[PDB]
Amino acid sequence: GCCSNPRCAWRC
Repeated sequence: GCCSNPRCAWRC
């Protein structure tokens, strides 16, 4: 996904 990467905390 993207929250699966710590650069995407804000939204997934």
